[PDB]
Amino acid sequence: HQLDPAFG
Amino acid sequence: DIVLTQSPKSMSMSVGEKVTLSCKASENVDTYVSWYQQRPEQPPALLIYGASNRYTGVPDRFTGSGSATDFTLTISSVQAEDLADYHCGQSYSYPLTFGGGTKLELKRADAAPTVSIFPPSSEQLTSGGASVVCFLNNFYPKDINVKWKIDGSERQNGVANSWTAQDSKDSTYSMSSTLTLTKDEYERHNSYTCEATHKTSTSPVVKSFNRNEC
Amino acid sequence: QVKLQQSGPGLVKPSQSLSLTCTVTGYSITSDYAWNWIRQFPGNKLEWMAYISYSGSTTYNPSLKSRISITRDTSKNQFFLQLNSVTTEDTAIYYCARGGTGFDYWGAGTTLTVSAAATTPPSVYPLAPGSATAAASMVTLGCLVKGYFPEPVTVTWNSGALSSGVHTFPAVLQSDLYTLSSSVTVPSSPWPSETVTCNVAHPASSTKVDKKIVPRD
Repeated sequence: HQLDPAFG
Repeated sequence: DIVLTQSPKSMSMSVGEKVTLSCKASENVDTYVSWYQQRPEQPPALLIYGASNRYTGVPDRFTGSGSATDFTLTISSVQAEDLADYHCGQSYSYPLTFGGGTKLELKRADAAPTVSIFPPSSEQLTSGGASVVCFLNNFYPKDINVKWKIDGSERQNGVANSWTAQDSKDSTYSMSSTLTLTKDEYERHNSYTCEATHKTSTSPVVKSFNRNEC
Repeated sequence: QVKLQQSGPGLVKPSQSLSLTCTVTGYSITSDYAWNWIRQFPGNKLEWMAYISYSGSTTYNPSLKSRISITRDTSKNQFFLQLNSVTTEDTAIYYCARGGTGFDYWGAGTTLTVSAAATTPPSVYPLAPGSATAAASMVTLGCLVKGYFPEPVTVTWNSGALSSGVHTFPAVLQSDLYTLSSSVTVPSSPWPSETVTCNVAHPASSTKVDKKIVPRD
């Protein structure tokens, strides 16, 4: 569950 | 918020060439640039993410690179199914942003436009309308400039232009230019000209008609 | 696998507010990822609007956070977008999308038209040649369709019999009504001698008109 900086 | 500029606005090339699209950022965005493809009347699909990583399903002729500021999408071998719009966006900073997009067209032999101008139909005039239409068909490249003249004068009011997207057969473009005025207006002038200036000719391509010509 | 589908009003009055639904299949919106909303304007320019993380957090693009809101229904596995005091600058195509590594999955997206116009039938007018312009072999006839709302118009020539040499252009806006034109270039063998009819159809207005291009006087 690796989301980019902008997400979450 | 960090602005993402896409240098190539419209890139024209042959099948089997080598296209490198550029995407620049305002500030550092590390490696968080993704590239999306968008065939007409279709939604964007992920192509490249993490600057380089190729998204599951993306053929090989697609490769990206770049580090926090200057990135590029390379298509080793261009195919007909690569003929589309390409977008790029960062996902590093809060307000996620995209660029203006880069349209990839097809290169073809130049072609002069076929101009046709029609006087308003009696059906419309009888209702008080007065529309003069002009068709600049099957021509290449995109760039052209139409201009209306009434009794030798330019006229900018009423002109509503329309351009079709590149043709998926002869790869040409097509435009219609319409001029609208009230019959009262239309009946005090007599010479109506549709003047065009394409790059396939040193002189303007003009179509015209005189109202007192049945 | 993952699947996203938008739905909602297709045409609204300005200043009104509304909600666009996004229903996803194949994945739980409480499981992971940020669930966004993106709109694309008439020019291909894309614009991020807002998202609702799987955890519940919400984030909005600063320039729209004054009039919008993202919400959800974990039960029915959907999320919605509400827009208020909408303006005409808001007509565009709206996409719901899942973000993680960039924008993963997108939906077909739905188009929204913000207009005050009322459904009104179009005016189909025949466009015969100006008597003098028609360079030999091929001749070009036209067909003007003005002042109709909403889209789309359907235009064919000779019930479909004609297909090659036809040019239909995108509908534009004259005031707040559309105008569209179509053309067909046929051999100078056909026309006067062979009837050509353009057929226009306006589903919305339930209108349907055939118009024959006859040589002018």
